[PDB]
Amino acid sequence: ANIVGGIEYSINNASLCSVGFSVTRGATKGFVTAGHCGTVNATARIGGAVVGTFAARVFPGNDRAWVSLTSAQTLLPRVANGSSFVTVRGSTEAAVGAAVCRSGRTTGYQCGTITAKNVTANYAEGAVRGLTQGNACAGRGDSGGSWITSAGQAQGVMSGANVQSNGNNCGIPASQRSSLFERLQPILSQYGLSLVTG
Amino acid sequence: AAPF
Repeated sequence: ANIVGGIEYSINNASLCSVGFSVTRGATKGFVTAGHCGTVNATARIGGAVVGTFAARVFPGNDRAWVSLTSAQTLLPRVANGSSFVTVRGSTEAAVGAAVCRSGRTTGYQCGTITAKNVTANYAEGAVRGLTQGNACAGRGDSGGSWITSAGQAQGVMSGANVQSNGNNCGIPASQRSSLFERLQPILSQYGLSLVTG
Repeated sequence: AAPF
């Protein structure tokens, strides 16, 4: 499978999440995603085929994971935006007020601005601290997906949002959205991963 | 907010 930020993958033939970013760890191929998407050694499938397994994760507290892929997978420096792509250029963290977009299998590619950093999300499982908040909308299934600026700087991976009964927060004004992502930089240094860029 |  071609590994592109934002595309769907399943975990143990049951939950769905979205790919965050292609990375490598030495000769190993992988992608970063959200920790709540699977436990260590859970099987990741893309389009019905096994692509790898969860190598490590931390959830709750933090919300991060990376999946190590088989050699057969093609890692790409790109994030899905409809039928087009945004090239990943690096991971400079953007400041509050910066515009950012996110990509995932439920709502597609959505843009907004970063509104606050170091937010705590209180999920049923426990608190997750240190999240950045944006007001781009998102829906159930988008977890793990890419948050990236138009200039191609990877920001982090989708964690959670104030979903309404329709499964997303796209039907409420941007002003009322709290869509949270886990910053990319701590995930890259915690697992010794290098981002695939183009 | 809920996970996703």
